[PDB]
Amino acid sequence: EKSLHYLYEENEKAQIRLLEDEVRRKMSERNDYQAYYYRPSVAKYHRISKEAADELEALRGD
Amino acid sequence: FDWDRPSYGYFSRAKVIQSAREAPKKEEKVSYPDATPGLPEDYPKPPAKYGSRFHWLE
Repeated sequence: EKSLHYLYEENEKAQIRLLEDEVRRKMSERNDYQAYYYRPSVAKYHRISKEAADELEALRGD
Repeated sequence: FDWDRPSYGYFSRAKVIQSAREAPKKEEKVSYPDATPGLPEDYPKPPAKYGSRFHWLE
């Protein structure tokens, strides 16, 4: 019964390993999810520069 | 014509008018219904099933 329990645990670990390999392959195929296989491109600096350029329109004067 | 000449900087200030023409449109936010979904902050985190699932571990 100890070998039966260890075989059941190792078999379930094998199925979860195969399923996470499939999930990681489908995630790297499409680059969909935000955890792995995702390059975070941010426009924070573009919005900061646009806000600064909008702020310096008020500063234009004499 | 009985007209008064304005000051030196009368025409270089900001002009406020009551324009009859309606403003065209407010800048609407672009809708992206299928973005990249992250893990939410309200998502529960139970412990992992058989741990790390590495070689000889958990």
